Amino acid sequence: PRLTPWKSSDEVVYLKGLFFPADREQISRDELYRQYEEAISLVEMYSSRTRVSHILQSTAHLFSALMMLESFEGLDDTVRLTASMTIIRFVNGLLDPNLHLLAKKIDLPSLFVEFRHSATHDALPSLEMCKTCVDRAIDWVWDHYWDGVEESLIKELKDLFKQYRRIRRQNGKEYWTCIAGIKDHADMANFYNVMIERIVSNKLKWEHLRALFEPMMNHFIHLKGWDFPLGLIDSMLSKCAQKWIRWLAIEQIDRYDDVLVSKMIDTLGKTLNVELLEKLQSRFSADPVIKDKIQAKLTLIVTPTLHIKSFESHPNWTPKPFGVI
Amino acid sequence: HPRLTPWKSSDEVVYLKGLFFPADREQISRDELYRQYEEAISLVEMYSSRTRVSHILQSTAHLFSALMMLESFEGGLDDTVRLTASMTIIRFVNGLLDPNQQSQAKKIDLPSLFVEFRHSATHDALPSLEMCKTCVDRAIDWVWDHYWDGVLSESLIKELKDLFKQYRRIRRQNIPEGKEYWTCIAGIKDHADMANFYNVMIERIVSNKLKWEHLRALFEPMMNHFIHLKGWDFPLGLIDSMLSKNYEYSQEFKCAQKWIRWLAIEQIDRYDDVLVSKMIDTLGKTNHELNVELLEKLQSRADPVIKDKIQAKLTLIQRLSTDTKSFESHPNWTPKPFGV
Amino acid sequence: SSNFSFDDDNTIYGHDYVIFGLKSNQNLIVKGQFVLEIQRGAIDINGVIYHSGVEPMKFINPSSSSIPLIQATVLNSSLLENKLFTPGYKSVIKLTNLDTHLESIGRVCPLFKNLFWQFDLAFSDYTFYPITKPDNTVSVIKHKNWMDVIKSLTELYSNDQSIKVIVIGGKNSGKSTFLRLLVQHMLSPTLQQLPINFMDLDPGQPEYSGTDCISLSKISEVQHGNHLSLTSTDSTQCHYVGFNSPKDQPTRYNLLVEQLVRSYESDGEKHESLLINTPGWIKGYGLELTRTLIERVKPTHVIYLNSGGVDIDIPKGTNLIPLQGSSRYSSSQLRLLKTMAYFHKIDDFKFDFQPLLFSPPIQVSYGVSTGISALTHLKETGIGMDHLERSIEATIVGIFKVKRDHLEECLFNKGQLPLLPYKEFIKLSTEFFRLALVHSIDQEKKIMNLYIPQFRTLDLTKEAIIMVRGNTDLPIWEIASNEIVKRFKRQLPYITFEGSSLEKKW
Amino acid sequence: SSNFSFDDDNTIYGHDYVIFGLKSNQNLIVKGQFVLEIQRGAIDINGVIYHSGVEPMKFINPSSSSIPLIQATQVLNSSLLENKESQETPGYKSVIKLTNLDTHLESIGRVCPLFKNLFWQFDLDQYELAFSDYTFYPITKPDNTVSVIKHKNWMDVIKSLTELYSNDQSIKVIVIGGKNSGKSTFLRLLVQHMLSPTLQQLPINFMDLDPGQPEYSGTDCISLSKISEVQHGNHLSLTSTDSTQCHYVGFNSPKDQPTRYNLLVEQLVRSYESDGELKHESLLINTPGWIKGYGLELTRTLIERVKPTHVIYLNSGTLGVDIDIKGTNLIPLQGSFNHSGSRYSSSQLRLLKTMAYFHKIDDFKFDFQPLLFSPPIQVSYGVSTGISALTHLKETGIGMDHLERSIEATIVGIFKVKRDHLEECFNKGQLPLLPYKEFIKLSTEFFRLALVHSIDQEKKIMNLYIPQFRTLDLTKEAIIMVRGNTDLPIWEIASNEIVKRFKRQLPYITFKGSSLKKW
Repeated sequence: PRLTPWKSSDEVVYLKGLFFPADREQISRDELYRQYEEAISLVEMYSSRTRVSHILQSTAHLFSALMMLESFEGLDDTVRLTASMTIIRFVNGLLDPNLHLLAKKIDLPSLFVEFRHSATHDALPSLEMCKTCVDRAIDWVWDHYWDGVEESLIKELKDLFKQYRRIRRQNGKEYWTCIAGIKDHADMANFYNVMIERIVSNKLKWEHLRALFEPMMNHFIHLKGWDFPLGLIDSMLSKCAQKWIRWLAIEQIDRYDDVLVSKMIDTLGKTLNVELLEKLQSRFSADPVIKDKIQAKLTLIVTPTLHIKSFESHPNWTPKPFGVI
Repeated sequence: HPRLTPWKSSDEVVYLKGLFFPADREQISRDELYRQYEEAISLVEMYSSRTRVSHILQSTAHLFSALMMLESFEGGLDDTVRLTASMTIIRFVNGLLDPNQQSQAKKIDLPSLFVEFRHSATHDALPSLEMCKTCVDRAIDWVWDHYWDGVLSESLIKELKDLFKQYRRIRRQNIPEGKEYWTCIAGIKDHADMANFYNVMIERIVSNKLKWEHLRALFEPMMNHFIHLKGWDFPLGLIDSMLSKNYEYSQEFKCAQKWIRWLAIEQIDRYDDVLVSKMIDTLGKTNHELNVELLEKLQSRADPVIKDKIQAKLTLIQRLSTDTKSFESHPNWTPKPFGV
Repeated sequence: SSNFSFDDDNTIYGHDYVIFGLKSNQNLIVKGQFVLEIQRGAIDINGVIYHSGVEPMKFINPSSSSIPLIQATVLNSSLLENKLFTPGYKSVIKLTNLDTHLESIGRVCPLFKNLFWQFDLAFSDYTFYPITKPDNTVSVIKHKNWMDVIKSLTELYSNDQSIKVIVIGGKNSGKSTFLRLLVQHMLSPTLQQLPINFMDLDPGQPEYSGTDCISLSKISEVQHGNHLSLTSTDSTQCHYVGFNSPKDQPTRYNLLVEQLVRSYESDGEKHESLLINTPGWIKGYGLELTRTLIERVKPTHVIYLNSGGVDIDIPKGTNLIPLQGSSRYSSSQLRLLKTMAYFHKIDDFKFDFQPLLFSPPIQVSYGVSTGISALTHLKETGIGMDHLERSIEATIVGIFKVKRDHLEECLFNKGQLPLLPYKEFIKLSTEFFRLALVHSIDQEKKIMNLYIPQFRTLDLTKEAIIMVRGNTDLPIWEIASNEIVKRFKRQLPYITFEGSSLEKKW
Repeated sequence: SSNFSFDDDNTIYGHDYVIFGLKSNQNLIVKGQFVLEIQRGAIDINGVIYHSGVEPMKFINPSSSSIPLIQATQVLNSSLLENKESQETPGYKSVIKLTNLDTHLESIGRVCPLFKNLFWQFDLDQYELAFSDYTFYPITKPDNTVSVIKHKNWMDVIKSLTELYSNDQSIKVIVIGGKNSGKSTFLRLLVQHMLSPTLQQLPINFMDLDPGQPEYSGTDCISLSKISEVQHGNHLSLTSTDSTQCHYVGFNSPKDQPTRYNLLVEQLVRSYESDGELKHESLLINTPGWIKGYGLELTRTLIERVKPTHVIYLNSGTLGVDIDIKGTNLIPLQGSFNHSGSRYSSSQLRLLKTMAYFHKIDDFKFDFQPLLFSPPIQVSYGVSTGISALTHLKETGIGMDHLERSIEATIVGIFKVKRDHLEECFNKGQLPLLPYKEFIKLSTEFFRLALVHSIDQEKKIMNLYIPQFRTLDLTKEAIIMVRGNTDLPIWEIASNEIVKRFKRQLPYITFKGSSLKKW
């Protein structure tokens, strides 16, 4: 179980996008260098939290160093140093898990062998040569490291929810617990909304679908981190579904909190159809500064209030794996 | 024995001691000490351009461009700054160590830090900014103690005395044997290569102490023979020296000019314009009355082009004294070191 | 082939503690963590003999560290009142089981478990086990000189007044072993009892310091076990180097050191007489760090464990000793444990090692609002402001104390997290409060979620919250412990399953 | 200690020239410069048979280079040789003679007591009667003076190549070796073979891309020259050797202008693919010293860029993997062998080569009296049409004010530019200082390198010293100039006879230093 600086695995293939455009041409010759500087401050950033693969880290310098070798147009001594040192370090790093033989297996180009030697023991190699190197090496990493680079759970969640539908249907206890357990199974995934498609599935009638649906919606709300209650609507934006939203609108007013209000501002944008906002706008009623603010949003076709924290232990808290707040 | 110095006159390196290090290390502005550093480095690169420069100096001109590199920093990404300084630290040590055949010791006395610095930079984690910055000055100072502080700021008489004296007997001689006399005269003449020699002539005339003009007369076959032998070149540097000598001076005062007339009378015939000017300007250089007089003398001595210049300068020296071309060889050539 | 004196029948199997009567020609060797009164006699351990009168002492000898032998080797005027059926052999040692819940490390890491006293002749199972049959694990010994050199000072100690004292050693030098060897001798209440004053300046191999700290620590009692600084000896200030080693902030590190000997200077002269450790580094700059240190200290004495010395030569009087030194399994990895251990201590000698998720963690809000005001980055200060907030997360950050007026200072960017530029940060007086690990940070409320090992709730009026992210790493187990990958189905917020060419930390 | 048939060959001293009569076995090492005709018989030199008919040849073989043996081994083989006899013919083998070169190359010595006896002018009691002194003579009595013969493969492989030539086919050949490999002695060894009289005198195309240790190139030049006549000794770029062009690389080594270097070569390749194609002359090549790192890389790029015709390598290598087998040859390293004192440092022998260029009156006449005596070919400063600007080859960044100083006392290249081509876009002002960036872009043909003497700050004109030229008259093309990396030989600025003239403080020199740091 190795440790990864990039919290998602994912931001890696995103760090191949910036370093390499792929749609390399045709693009602005400074957009190369605006993307590179997010990726260079990330590898620095990615490097800062924890060690990063040497191969990866050197890319970060190599690209920046190349940035040195273009923006340039005077006294070149410093810029034969940045790129030389990076190349020299870069080669020095690649080699050292332990000489003519060693390069051949390693496959570092022979010239790549020379430059470290020449810069180290000789006149600074010319900037024009370095460009050959910095680029040449850069191709190298792409050549090697860069170029190369549930069902059961779902069913159980579904079962749990379905169990809930039966429990309500009969119309504290351990069975009460069964509902609580379900809530965690939906927090963990990003598919909590996926149920929402499911809840619609149970519904056969107005309110009565709500009546069984309704107790949960309030309860999910009552414990904190009830943004998902805002969150579900985000799923809702895809928008029978509409009926839920209005009740969501009716329910939201009931959830009369600034964050709850906040969802609506977030909520209003999700709802392109005039009616959803209007009911939204209508409910807001345009009296608060936020109420004033919302109209601006509506017009468009924003932070309401301070959010405060303290050294107080979270009151209700479940195991979260250094992720998902 | 000789070697090629990039800097002409081996003077500036002394200067560079001033440029790289200012005499005062605190009072002068950093913005201006940083201007100061810039001038020094540029010459060195130029010096590198002219010829290879001792690696101490090559690294001195890298070390000060890495001191401004580190100290001038405005914050942000120190990825770039470490590399520039780091190589500079690294390149430098290597040069000193490198002319090291065996047993690689610090007999050279390079400090402990510097070996440390390379390894961290060379293979280990890059050195931190404070680390480079602390080190270079440590590095910067070392050269100053090691190298920089340290770099700080006859046959002829006999020939003239024996090339002129021998003639004097010859002067006595005048109303094979003929061969020696020509040779002695020639010998002084070939002999008087020297820049020094013109000064010698003035001394010689004074030395006579008791000579009538005729004693000069013995000289004249000799003096012209010199004018004879080498030509017109001789009386130039002979008058371009008497005049400077005369100006310096302003019978010994008296005797020469009288010679000067003797010189004065006979060569205006053979004289070009450009040289008369070389006299007219040298004559004008003197504020002394003497030369004002020599000017009128040259003036009264046919040719209208010359007569305007002697006068044009003359009334100026009478009014400063009352003040109270491409792909052609050299017209007149006199070999010089690739100086001048 | 170290073996300990073995007693049977005379040996007593007693409940929750072990008591033995020891023949004079006997030695006792103990693994584990035990509290020890003595019943009758004098026991000299590692050249220190402790009388019957003295109060029981707590030992946390670890498997990796060399054991401190408990010699019967034996008459002390009383004073010490020794004290049960049989007089037996000359000395009567009393052993009591210690519940410190150390040895619970086994739960977190499989390899780590064996270090302490748990099981994994007829022997009852408690925290402490004596290895009668000679076995591979080491027994404490030192050259007499090594004992003597620390020993020699002590007589000076009895007389007035203060001796300032330095050591220098390689990281693997075993001086750290050297520096706790001393503290026992001067302390022992056969001697002047004034609290020896103590300074630790090596972050890399700190003692009396959870990782990446330098410490002045007034040592009053006798740490008889290879405490990792897990037990508390009162100290005025930890101080956060933020780096494993001096190099990361030479200016910060040197500027800090001088600000610690001051308090030391205040009590350097105040009967208690100063003690110090130096970075293991002797090669290169850290010698200039040792030599710069020597002059400021005006230390009375100094010690070096190896020869290679001349710079150290002037002007202080110096002592050259044997390499000594001492499974870890790797000494370098031990750092994580000293680092990890900080969190799992409810109180000294009591550590819960259930993974740190399952507790209710602490929120504070990253706003000009008091609880947390700002964060600042040591080392690289050019992390883009929109990447700082994600950098802090999944890291082992440390919270700080600054005064409010100073606190106002010049945060740079208020929205989200108000970054504090480093340059401003060094300048202000800072007082450290506690280590922290933050499970996650919420963008949405700006509230941030952090674990801290233990605290009094940090009440203050307008002392701005202080943060810093140094170089100290995170032990893997807390995120990925087999315990927290079976109760959390495998997925990696930050972690991955075990190969491409080529990518592995240089 | 090699030896050559002594004689005892009924020699007549003559006066100017010495005439040799050879029994079949005897063959001669000759030490020095000389020209030879052949009066009877068929002498063969280095595995090539030359008869009476053939026009004479000029030898500059030098102590540093190996000595080309002059075999008499070939029996008269064809009616092709004609013999002219006014002497003795007698029925004994072949009669041949050469007469003194009179190069005047000999006076290396005055500048350099190191260089004395590179060419033999009597450099101590005589041990032998019949001794005479001339520009040329044998080592009749063995000494460690280097003969030249190469493995029959080495001779054969090139000789193996030659046979193909008689038939219509044209071979574009390569060669690659490390300096001291013997490529320089080898590539000399081939063009002799091809140009040999039996073959039709197509002028063999020879390309030299080697700036450090060139052959048929001034120091830091690249040139492809049709060679119509054989250089029979190792003339160090000392022969008329008519060729299309020289290009000023500006460095000892390829990398000095890597972007500039590669670009320069290709264009060079187009006049070689303009005429290489003709096949009247098979293209030939010299390849730089580098065999690992870029030079191998330039080489592969070089190898692909032009068809090999044939590819040769002197030692087994990691190179062999890198470049495809494209069929290619492998011969042994065969590095030329001499004592360094005997065979002067490659960086040390360049100074002779750098030096020789200024001092050559004509291809076969050399004056070694220091340059200072001669007039300086004084030229304009500023936007004047004579010379227009200086663009620095590599150390482009410098103070504008300083740059004028830099030029003096250096070897700089005289370029040709036409019309406003020069005008493509500093201070006029002390100097134009046209930049490198602007320069790489402009087309440019290169004039012979120029010494700089006594550049005049006061008025634009700067004395210059330069080698032989027809008047450099161009209607609009200014002499754009370039200070690269090429050094200054010590002797010309300071030699023994120049110290004598003044003994004055060096304008740029100093006169024992020990200890304190060259890299």
